[PDB]
Amino acid sequence: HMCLVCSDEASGCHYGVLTCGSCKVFFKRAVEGRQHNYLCAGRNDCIIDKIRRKNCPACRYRKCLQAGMNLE
Amino acid sequence: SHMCLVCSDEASGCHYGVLTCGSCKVFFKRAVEGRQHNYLCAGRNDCIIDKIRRKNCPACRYRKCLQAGMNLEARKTK
DNA sequence: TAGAACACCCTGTTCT
DNA sequence: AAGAACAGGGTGTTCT
Ligand SMILES: [Zn+2]
Ligand SMILES: [Zn+2]
Ligand SMILES: [Zn+2]
Ligand SMILES: [Zn+2]
Repeated sequence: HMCLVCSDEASGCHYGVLTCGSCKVFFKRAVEGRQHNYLCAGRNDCIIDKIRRKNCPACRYRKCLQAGMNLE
Repeated sequence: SHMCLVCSDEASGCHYGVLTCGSCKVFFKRAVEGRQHNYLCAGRNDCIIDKIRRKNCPACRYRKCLQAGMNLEARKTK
């Protein structure tokens, strides 16, 4: 019942991982564009939780990958 | 000189009392009008706020606006 | 479940 | 200088 990426409430397995809906669509958008232009403003370790996941796409997106998320 | 004191992009004038670029000018007005907006840093409250990163952390960008002295009444303060 | 799309929000520029 | 508002993007939900 918990997103592996942002620890929000998960809506099932998306792209191989238990994630919420916001993290599902975020991951899709990133891998298809787009992630090449992401740059963390901290230290590549931002907190990704429900309230702060919007802040750093670079860390969000790295969390996605590390959690296993994958297209096929 | 000619650089924004909040983000270091090219400053365009002295806005709300401080040399800043246009994007920080309207960021700051939008932050202090209405609110609470609210902004939280996902880092350690010391994010790098520059042209390429200032969108990532409105919390640190707003703190840098305040720390530089921005204030609405800077005009009517003569 | 994967993807479309809408509504809403944030940003930075123009303002004929 | 200050402020409105347009255009462009991002987010997250609903819908299919
Ligand atoms: Zn999530
Ligand atoms: Zn980060
Ligand atoms: Zn600036
Ligand atoms: Zn920050």
